Amino acid sequence: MASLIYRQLLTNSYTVDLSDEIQEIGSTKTQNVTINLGPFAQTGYAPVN
Amino acid sequence: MASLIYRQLLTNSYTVDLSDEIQEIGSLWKEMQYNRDITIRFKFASSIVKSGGLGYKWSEISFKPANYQYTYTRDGEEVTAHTTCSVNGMNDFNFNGGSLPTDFVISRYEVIKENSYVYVDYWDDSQAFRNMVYVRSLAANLNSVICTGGDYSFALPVGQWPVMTGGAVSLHSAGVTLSTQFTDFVSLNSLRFRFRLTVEEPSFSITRTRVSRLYGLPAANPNNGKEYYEVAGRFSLISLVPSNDDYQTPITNSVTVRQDLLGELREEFNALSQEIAMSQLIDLALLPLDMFSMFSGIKSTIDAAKSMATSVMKKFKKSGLANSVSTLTDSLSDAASSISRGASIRSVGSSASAWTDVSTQISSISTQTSTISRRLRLKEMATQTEGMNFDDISAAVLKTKIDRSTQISPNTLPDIVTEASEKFIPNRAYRVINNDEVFEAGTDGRFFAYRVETFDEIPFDVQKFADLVTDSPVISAIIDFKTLKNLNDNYGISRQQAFNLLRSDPRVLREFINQDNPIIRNRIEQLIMQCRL
Amino acid sequence: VTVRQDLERQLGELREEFNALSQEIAMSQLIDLALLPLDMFSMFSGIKSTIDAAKSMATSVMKKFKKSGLANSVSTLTDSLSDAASSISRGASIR
Amino acid sequence: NSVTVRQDLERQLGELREEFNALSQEIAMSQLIDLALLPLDMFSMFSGIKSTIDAAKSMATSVMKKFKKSGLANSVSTLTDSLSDAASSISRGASIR
Amino acid sequence: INLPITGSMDTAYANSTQEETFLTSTLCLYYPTEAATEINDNSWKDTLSQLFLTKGWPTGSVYFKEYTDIASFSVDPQLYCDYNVVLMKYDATLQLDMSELADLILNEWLCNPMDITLYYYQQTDEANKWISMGSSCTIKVCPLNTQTLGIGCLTTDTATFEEVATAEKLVITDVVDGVNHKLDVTTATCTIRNCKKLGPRENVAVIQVGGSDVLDITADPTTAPQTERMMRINWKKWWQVFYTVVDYVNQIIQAMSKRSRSLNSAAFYYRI
Amino acid sequence: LPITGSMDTAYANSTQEETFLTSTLCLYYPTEAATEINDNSWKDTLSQLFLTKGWPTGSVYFKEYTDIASFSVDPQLYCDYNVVLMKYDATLQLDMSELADLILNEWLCNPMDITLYYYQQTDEANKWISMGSSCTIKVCPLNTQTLGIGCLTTDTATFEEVATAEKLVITDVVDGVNHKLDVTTATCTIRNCKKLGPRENVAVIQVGGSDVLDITADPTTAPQTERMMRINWKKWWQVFYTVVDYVNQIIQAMSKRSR
Amino acid sequence: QNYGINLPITGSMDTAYANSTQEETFLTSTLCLYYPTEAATEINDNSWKDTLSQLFLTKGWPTGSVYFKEYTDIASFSVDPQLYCDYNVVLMKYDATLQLDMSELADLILNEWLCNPMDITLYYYQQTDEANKWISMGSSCTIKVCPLNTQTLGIGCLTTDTATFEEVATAEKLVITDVVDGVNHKLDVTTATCTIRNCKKLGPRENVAVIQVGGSDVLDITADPTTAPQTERMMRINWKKWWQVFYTVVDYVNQIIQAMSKRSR
Ligand SMILES: *[C@@H]1O[C@H](CO)[C@@H](O)[C@H](O)[C@H]1NC(C)=O
Ligand SMILES: *[C@@H]1O[C@H](CO)[C@@H](O)[C@H](O)[C@H]1NC(C)=O
Ligand SMILES: *[C@@H]1O[C@H](CO)[C@@H](O)[C@H](O)[C@H]1NC(C)=O
Ligand SMILES: *[C@@H]1O[C@H](CO)[C@@H](O)[C@H](O)[C@H]1NC(C)=O
Ligand SMILES: [Ca+2]
Ligand SMILES: [Ca+2]
Ligand SMILES: [Ca+2]
Ligand SMILES: [Ca+2]
Ligand SMILES: [Ca+2]
Ligand SMILES: [Ca+2]
Ligand SMILES: [Ca+2]
Ligand SMILES: [Ca+2]
Ligand SMILES: [Ca+2]
Repeated sequence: MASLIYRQLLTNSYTVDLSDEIQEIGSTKTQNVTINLGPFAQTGYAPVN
Repeated sequence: MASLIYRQLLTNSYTVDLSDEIQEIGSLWKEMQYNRDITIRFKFASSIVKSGGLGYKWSEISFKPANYQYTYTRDGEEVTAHTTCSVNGMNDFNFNGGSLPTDFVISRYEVIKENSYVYVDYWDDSQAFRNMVYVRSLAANLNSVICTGGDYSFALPVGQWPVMTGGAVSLHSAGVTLSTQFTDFVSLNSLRFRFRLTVEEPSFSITRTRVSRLYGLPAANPNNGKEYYEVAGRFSLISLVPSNDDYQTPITNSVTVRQDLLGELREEFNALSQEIAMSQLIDLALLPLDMFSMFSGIKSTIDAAKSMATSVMKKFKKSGLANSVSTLTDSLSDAASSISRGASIRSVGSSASAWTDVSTQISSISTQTSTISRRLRLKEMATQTEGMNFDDISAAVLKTKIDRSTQISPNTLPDIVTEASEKFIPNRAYRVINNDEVFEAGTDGRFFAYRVETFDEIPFDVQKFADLVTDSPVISAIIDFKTLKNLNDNYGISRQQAFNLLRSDPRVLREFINQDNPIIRNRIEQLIMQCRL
Repeated sequence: VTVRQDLERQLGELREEFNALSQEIAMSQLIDLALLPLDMFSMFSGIKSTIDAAKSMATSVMKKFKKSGLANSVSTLTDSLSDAASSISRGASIR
Repeated sequence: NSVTVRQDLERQLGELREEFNALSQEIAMSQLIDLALLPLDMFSMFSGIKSTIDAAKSMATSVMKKFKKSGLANSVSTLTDSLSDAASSISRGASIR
Repeated sequence: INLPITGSMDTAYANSTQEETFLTSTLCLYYPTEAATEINDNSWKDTLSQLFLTKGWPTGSVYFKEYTDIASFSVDPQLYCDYNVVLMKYDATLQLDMSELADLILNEWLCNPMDITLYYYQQTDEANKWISMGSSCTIKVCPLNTQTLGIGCLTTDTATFEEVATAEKLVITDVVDGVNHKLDVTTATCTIRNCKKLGPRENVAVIQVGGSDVLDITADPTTAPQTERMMRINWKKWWQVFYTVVDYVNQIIQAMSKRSRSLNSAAFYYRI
Repeated sequence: LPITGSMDTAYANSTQEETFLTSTLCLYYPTEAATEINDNSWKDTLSQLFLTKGWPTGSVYFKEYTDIASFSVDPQLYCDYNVVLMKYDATLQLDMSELADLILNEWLCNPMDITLYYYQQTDEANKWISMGSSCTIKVCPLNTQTLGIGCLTTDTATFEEVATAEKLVITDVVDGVNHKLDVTTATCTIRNCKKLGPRENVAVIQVGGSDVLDITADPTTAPQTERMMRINWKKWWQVFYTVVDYVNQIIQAMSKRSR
Repeated sequence: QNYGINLPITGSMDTAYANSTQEETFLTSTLCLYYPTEAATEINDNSWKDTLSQLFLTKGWPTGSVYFKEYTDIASFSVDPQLYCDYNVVLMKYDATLQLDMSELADLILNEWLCNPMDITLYYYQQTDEANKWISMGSSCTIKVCPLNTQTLGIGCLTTDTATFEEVATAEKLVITDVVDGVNHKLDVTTATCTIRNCKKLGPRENVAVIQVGGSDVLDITADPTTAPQTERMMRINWKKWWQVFYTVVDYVNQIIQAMSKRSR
């Protein structure tokens, strides 16, 4: 039991590979973040000559 | 234990679903010593797409893959190298001065931050980049670079110019994988690194606007006029060159493999079957050879080491074994629930029990016994047994063969593990003990009733053997009645030894096997030769 | 905007279905089934129709399982055992 | 948006060993023997520890990936390989008796 | 406390007080301006904090109190921390100054004010000295005789008084113990106090960054001791000195022990 | 292996007058001494003097060195008994202490590849020793995710300078953090070295000022060993006659190596 | 004489009450008064100190055991109060606009604070208990705080724009700040003209005695808004002159010193 935790770590060691696959694949298939603009509108000046 | 490994495969089947999800959303031997040095010179590209109107508005300032081809010196030879740099996972900002046609608008422009990742495929005409077809391990230690953005002016035909300036991020090397460059007639195997981005002090800004103190690197001028950015380090790589009798080390790796396609793997197994010993096999058939211990001694390839257990599981949950297990569980559930309209097919026993429901009969007692014994194989990997638990011996043979057999591969071990689990000891017998009266049974339609102390047969009491095998623990027939009686006759046997052989105890089993008892050696050799594939 | 409740009526209908199917259960076969090491596969393969190409059901059930009284009580018990094992100067203060 | 949120340094493993040596001996024995009869599975062992983290990114995997690099696991695999080899055909080494 | 304590030699007790405070320690370095001058960095304090974090000290526990010069630091040194380290540079023309600073901070003092004009003071034991602090302390002393006259000096002509301090900020004066002295001090710019030496201050640690051990903490010339919390280093840069201190702070902290008498901020107690 | 013994046995004869005949002695003196002496046969003289103490003529060697730093640059001490004479200079205190820390103690040294790898110190004895004609070292500690602390992993100007134009350097940094370095690899080679048990075969003799050597980087011990000796001088012939006459004490304070 | 340790004490209930240590504690102790400039101003006498000393001499306190130490104003007194005597008395005038400052003064002197330093440029600080406060001294302290969340970001404030911080003090000579215990705060302070120190309130100081001269009792020593206690050495008087006040103090100096008790630390 309290050594079954070590046995379980050993048994479930395979998930290290799945986690590495996550790390390598998600970073190739991540979607570009899009910002929610503020409630204002970033106006400024007009074209000055 | 050795059946616990099958139980664990079935249990951990739930990871196959997420593994397939990941794969979908994504989409004699020897050893050679890389840990060679490299220097990667690369650069970014940009893709600017302006809108019409008067010329004050842009609709995209985005990144783009960028190739590069150069030459450098290493160990005294000029090597020509080729890089390809791209990015993923960027923040798309936008500026908007108004809806009028004359107000500065950038509807979308990309910036790479700490949540982004850049990929730099690399290649050269050295020997490693043609030898890296079968890799065992890959990892690289490279220095970092600091890439900064330069001045960029927007060509407004009227008024003052907006000046994009600042911005910088630090690339440190974290992660190495394989990839391919696709040419017109052949393909090239390449090595793509992944750098993580760490933002730095210089804050990007857009002059003559309300944008300032904004960190990151945009796509406008990421190179700041620099012809390239240069990292330098070492890449460590191990190979699986299929060499031979210990000379003539290949170069270019000089091989093809079984991808051109089991017909010969079966012959390999049938050649390795009998060479296996018995005492050491029984010593190995008591070990809980969980996933790690079963898949450690395999000197896998870089992809098999990542997906071996899941690879065998995704086929192990497709087989007669798994389907029969699910069928049994569905039968038990529907029997516990359907009682009002109860399935009245048959019940050889006191009352209805899914373990005792004969069906698909395409002697009567022989048929009943075989049909009841075809579910004790499920009892074995349902933990209601007591003895050497034949699937355990099967798994021990499996683990003793797949560590020797040269022909083992990522596509290959899956459905070999399952063909083994399905075709190892097809015919196999079991027993149940009740008040010093043993009732045996076998899937070959044979039954034997007999007393423990004085082996002498008895009429086989069906409707009692079933009532006992349903609930009481079961035992395996490694020491089955025929050999047991031959032994009690010739090699005169004691009460405790006989009780332990009934219980199928490995201590007494291995003690006879070391006492050189041919009436047990022959039986164990029969079990081996049946574990043939 | 965001909702403040959901799924309650469906869960109620399933409550009714369960509290009406309960009585038709049999006892002999239930005792026969209660001695079965019904692992994840054994419990999630024999679903009525595997209705439509479902997600990983083990993960789906576990992400709700580890928020409930059972798991939190397990964690509380383990924490209490560790805290009682840690110190000797407290004097078995749980009475 | 900052320069970066650095991750502060953690410890010197010598000093962490000395923190253990400071918690050398004050464990209760009845309570320890009552604790050592429990299946303290991954959830139970990684839930209560320090009760504060946002990431939660599979620290059981993070400890397993360092667990399967050590003497214990290598010795287990060595033993299994030795058993399978010796069983199948393999010659016993002259030093092995 | 007067009551006794008991013990044993077989036990393995493990039973001891546990409580809380400010967060299990504090530490304060006292470094010269020259160090930050040579370094020329504005993030080195945070660098050293994150280094100490590896040795265990949390973020809000390490502090630095720059001091321009040994004399400036000697002028009212206000130490209020649970551990104090004092880096101190070697200068053969300042031996007495950086031994008086040591005799002041390493040892615990109990000081009473003094009124030079209205009274004539004296010392009782070999631990009752006179410490004077300020900006420029010029002290002069005339011993006296049984009949309240002078000895090689005159009660009226201050020039006849014997000089013991010239242009010093901190002075620790020991005179003959058992005779009445008459004093003349620059009371406008300096304050003098009749102090008594007590058990040592285990909360400070001096680190002579440079030359060999010179500090004679004990005014008597026969001992010339050297304590565990009296360290030496050889230096050519300051970054290496600080990295050394950080790599070996656990030994510094094993050599220092928290106070026993009470809490206080200065280098001496006031008891009127 | 284990070694037993007893207290009833008797003391054996004096290994002196045989260790002298079957061992070698090697003095390391500065050019200042040869200059002040201004003689060509002083070596023959001192060897003929040693010949009275018992050291034969082909056993004593004199290995001049122009300066303490030029000596500290790769000192190849290969003799069965080594004596070093070291002048005192406050401006050279740390250099003449590092020389002691290098020769008196025996170092297990591995090489170092800065440009490709980042290193850390494990224990209090795993230090970094750099030798060459002019070393200029700078160090940048890192965090768990390879980011700099008060420095930038690329910008060498932001690094922390610990040595400047030093021919020998012994660098101890915080033990447990990964550092990046910048060193004049052209002119200086740097090794990662663990300090083993002391070298009982060399004897430093400081010809001038007070005892300043602090071998122990930890500022708590400041130990003074048996073979770290001192002399006060106004000439060099007196120093050499003192060495000659009290060589037996020096060779009793030294003990032949075990490795 | 085991200092640095704390041992079980024991006694009995049959021992008799010993003699009166009064008329000896007065001789082997010292008494320091702290009056305001307004008192000597109203008085306009040069020998009032010798007068009060010759009066104390009747009560038992000898001539050179009494000390008077002036202070122009309550805030100038709050600026680094250095009370080093064996029995301190502090006569305090009432002003409804100065209530908070003359309560902070009380919470600072009546109690015994264990004070560690603070450096704002490097760290971000949090409180651990309800008695771990931040006391700021100086000539003009302008203190602003920005609490942070779990991920080191402000709450209604930005970690660059100091104007968005939350203000708790504005040009105060003494401040005592308590904030939410469990959250890290970023601080802005006038370090040049003010020192801030993170202090833990230990048990009280039984060596000082505050005497309010005017208005009703208002001093809330305990920062928590539940107790509002009135300690034993927290005295009140009603005044129209100062000679009457000094005569009252002198005539009832024994009750004062009975309410006080020589320190422990
Ligand atoms: C057949 O197997 C035996 C033992 O299993 C071995 O000794 C023999 O060499 C094998 N035959 C051949 C031709 O290799
Ligand atoms: C300390 O605790 C142990 C076990 O809790 C006990 O045996 C021992 O007597 C205690 N110490 C003392 C001094 O009582
Ligand atoms: C040791 O010395 C004594 C007296 O000098 C001498 O008699 C003896 O022979 C010596 N030992 C040996 C082994 O010669
Ligand atoms: C205690 O007080 C009584 C009554 O005043 C007095 O007689 C006695 O002498 C006092 N004790 C001492 C020791 O003086
Ligand atoms: Ca002085
Ligand atoms: Ca005179
Ligand atoms: Ca004296
Ligand atoms: Ca040097
Ligand atoms: Ca070190
Ligand atoms: Ca720097
Ligand atoms: Ca105030
Ligand atoms: Ca509070
Ligand atoms: Ca605000």
